Amino acid sequence: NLLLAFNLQNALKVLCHPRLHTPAHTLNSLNAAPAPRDRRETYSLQHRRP
Amino acid sequence: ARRLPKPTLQGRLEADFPDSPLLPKFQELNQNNLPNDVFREAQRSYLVFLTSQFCYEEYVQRTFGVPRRQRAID
Amino acid sequence: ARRLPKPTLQGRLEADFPDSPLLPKFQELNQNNLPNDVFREAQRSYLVFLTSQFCYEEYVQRTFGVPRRQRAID
Amino acid sequence: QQVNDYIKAKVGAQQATCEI
Amino acid sequence: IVTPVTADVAYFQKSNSPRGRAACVVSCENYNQEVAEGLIYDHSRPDAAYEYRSTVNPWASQLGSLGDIMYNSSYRQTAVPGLYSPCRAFFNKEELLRN
Amino acid sequence: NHMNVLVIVDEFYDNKYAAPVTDIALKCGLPTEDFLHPSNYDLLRLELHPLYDIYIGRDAGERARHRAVHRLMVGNLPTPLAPAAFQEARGQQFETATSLAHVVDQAVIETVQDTAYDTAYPAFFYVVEAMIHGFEEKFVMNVPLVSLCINTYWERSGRLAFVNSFSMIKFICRHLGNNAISKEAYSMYRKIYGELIALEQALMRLAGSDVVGDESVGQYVCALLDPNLLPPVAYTDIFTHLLTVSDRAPQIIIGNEVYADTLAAPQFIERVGNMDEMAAQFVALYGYRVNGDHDHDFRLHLGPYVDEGHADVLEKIFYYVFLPTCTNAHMCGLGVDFQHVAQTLAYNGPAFSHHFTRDEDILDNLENGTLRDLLEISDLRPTVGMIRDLSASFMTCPTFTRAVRVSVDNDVTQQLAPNPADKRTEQTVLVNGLVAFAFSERTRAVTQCLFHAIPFHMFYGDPRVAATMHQDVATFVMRNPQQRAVEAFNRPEQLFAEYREWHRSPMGKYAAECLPSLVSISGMTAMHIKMSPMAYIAQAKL
Amino acid sequence: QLFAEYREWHRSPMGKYAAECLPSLVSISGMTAMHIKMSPMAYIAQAKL
Amino acid sequence: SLAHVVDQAVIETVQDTAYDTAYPAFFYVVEAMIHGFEEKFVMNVPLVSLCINTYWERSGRLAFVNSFSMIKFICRHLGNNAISKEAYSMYRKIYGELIALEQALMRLAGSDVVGDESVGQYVCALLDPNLLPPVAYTDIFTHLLTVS
Amino acid sequence: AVTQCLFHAIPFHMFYGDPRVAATMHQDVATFVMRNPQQRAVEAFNRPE
Repeated sequence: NLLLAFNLQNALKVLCHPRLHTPAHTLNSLNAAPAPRDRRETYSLQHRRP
Repeated sequence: ARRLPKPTLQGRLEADFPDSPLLPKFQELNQNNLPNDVFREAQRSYLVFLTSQFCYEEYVQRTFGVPRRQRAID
Repeated sequence: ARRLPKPTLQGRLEADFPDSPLLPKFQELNQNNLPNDVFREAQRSYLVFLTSQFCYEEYVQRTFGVPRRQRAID
Repeated sequence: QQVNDYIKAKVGAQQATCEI
Repeated sequence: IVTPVTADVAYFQKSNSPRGRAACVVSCENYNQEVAEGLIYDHSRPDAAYEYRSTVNPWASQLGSLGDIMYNSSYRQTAVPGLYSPCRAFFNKEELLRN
Repeated sequence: NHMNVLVIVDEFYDNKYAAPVTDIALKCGLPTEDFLHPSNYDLLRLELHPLYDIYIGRDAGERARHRAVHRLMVGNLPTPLAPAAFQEARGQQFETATSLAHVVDQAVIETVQDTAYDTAYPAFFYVVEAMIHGFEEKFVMNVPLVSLCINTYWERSGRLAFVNSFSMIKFICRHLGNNAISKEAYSMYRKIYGELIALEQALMRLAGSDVVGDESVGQYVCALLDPNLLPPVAYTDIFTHLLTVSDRAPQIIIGNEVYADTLAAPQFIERVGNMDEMAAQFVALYGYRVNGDHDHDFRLHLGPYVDEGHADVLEKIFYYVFLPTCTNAHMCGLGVDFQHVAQTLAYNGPAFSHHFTRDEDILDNLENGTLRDLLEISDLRPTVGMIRDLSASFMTCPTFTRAVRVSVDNDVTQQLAPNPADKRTEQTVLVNGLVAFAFSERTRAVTQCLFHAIPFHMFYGDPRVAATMHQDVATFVMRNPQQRAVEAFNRPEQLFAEYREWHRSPMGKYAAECLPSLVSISGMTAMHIKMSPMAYIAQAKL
Repeated sequence: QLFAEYREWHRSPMGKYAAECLPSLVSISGMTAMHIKMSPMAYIAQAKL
Repeated sequence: SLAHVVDQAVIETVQDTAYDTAYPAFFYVVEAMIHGFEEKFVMNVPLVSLCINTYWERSGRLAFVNSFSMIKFICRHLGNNAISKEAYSMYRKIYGELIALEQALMRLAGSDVVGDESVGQYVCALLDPNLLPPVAYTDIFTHLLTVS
Repeated sequence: AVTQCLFHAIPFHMFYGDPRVAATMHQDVATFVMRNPQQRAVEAFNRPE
């Protein structure tokens, strides 16, 4: 019955890791998907150099 | 590939003001290398260059030493 | 070790004002091969010292010179 | 490596394991 | 015991130690003084109870702190031996390592 | 190894790449839920006594020992274990316990906050506040000058002038009581001067009417009533007076050469008396000024000690609880070169030529020099007579400024240390130096010849204003932008030692962060009460 | 060739906040407090305060 | 512990300027001619001091707030009674707010350092030297090839 | 300093014996309250017998 707090500071053991910040595994899961999105935009994905 | 439209800019400046100290310096252009309608605009640009040159050179001599000593002594 | 940059202080005050006093005190300046700039700021320092002396000795005379009693009948 | 050993030191590097 | 004004009252609303760190030395391994001094005094690891803080006051819970120099037997060599102090039950390292 | 403080500042900040911070200024930046976290064990390791700033130091020999220097006031308790709300609430306990009566309002504190946050402060005000040296008769001769200055700053910009120096405040309060200055303009200075009297009343009421032996206990309970605390600027001689009224041992380090007795007065001080009392040696003092090795002059060209009825306390109150809270500690020591500023005056045309009438304005006939730009950026039109009277304060004006390291003993109940070196507290006093509000670049471009920044205190060492006054520390706070914190700014080692100091970082963060109001002034006064047993006794009694 | 929104710093959430927020001190403070990064040591400095 | 030097009147008059269809384009050609230069601004001080004193005493609104350097120079210069009493205070408040927010962001980032540099580029994205202001007049481009 | 020939200070009553008023009026009570600063309270000032 102690009133232990859960700060943001305790969650820094997982919020500061390079697995929560890399996009490699979610892109490995999305590029290997059997049915991707049908509506593609190509409006401002890349800069074109004039 | 293009520039902005031209301003209003009625007439030629030198046709009304011949007492201009920059007018002999302005006359160092020629027509025989280019059409007339763009030579007129080259005249506009050159006369603006010499005009702002004169308005700069009348300024830079003043605000260096406009409070003088001998004008307040005598 | 060192000091600040000097102020601007353009010109020489004793040359443009010859009809002013305290130049007979300003004549005797002990230059023993002092360079062409070191004697200039020595002239600056001694001139402002003589000017501050004259302004203090006229301020104390204006302080001790009050509206007097012999200036009341006057 | 400075960033890596700053992150790893400013956060820490029966107790119920409690993930997020 | 001198203790800062930011010691939370929720520490004091339940039975704890009057210093900051809880002295769970009975839970640790017997006849091991070297490691079990650390769970009493080494503040690099958090409390036994409140594992989001190291001590509710550092002015009594540390090894040479103000509450420790007042009430431990190592620094009470000039004290009058007949008088009784309650905080000898909480700060004395000789009987803290007895448990 | 020398007097000159410009090279003291310059050899520290020339190429400063490593900017280390003190451990008392490191904790100061943490909250209490984060300070007790076990990741900050390197800062919790040396927080084990409420009174003592224990530090390990450095392994100079084979094995280094810890050193514990006292935290004198309760303001030096850290922001973790004594937050700003706690001191701000202790101030409201102190305001009702001693029955303090606030004479100022939020209007006066607002118009003092709008000067230190003003970059359009006239630097001409600094040159008149520098040409007067806290002297009375120098202020009498410049009554029309300052009555022009404060009125032209109050009608145009709405703020009040000269509020950085207490000497100009009290001289405006007693001399300018006529219709020369404006009514509300004088009212603001009257409120500023009356609040120091009220805070001294409240500190005397907290100290009580209890005496130890023959002396009072007020020096044992507070630090503002302590006569062994000096105000940061000493314009007249308060050093020999400190040697007389001290039962402890003051050791005034005036350029690596200490002195701890009053019989060695003229070996270490030279009294600059009145104007008529120096008239037999005007040329001698000027030859010591122009022709003289001032670099190694272990002599202070100080004024005479006047003995106002309040002993030293209103100076300390103004410089420690009014200005570091009304301005959020946005000030720095403004060391003045005095022969360069009187070369600016007494020159440039009408100040030397007497052909102009004495009541003609100088700006329509002033040549293009550094005085004309000094009045162009400020937009005031003085006559030539007041500028002649202001240049006239040059023969009795001291040559340079210099800071001096007063190292007095601790209190008799705070002298329990093993070593006798950390039984002392240090205090850097800026002799004949000013304190400055925020400069622009237009002001720094025209007053680079006159003043130079001196970061020497905790409230008077702000890098948000020293970077606008010293170009070489502006590159310091471009490289390391975390140095802009008033608690964590690097100050010169010959000029400010943090551990040996009256006011540390803990009070520097209360100064730099609190909202300027009545509760902040009462909280800053109530955190000047010592951590001495007489303060515990006089706080349990209230 | 002038603004490619995916490869930018300030995107449509920022303009969607700024185009709707009423201009006051809480909006200036919210726009200052939404420019904090998403680094691990951007979360360290938000866990401390 | 942020302290706003700006009240609601300054923001409510900057929004008055920005929602003005009748904003003078001469205040665009003056900033075009100066383009963030300190040497060019002091030439046009008796021009802009008439500009922002006819815009203030005409409409109650303050000019030149669409560009930063044109009010940084009005913060430095023009406090010498060139602008009116209650019109210079708005420019001074707008410039003081940026210093207050800079101090707040520096206190957010803290006094800790990684390697040898600070964490202000790592915590926020305004204290980052890599992000540049969207309007360049001087060379801010050689600088981030040396410091970044 | 101007009014030294005209008037002087009389520490006279309980309400009319304030040593913050006398110390600006008499040169001897000011040097008295230098050494004894706790006398500045109205209750504790040493009035003449």
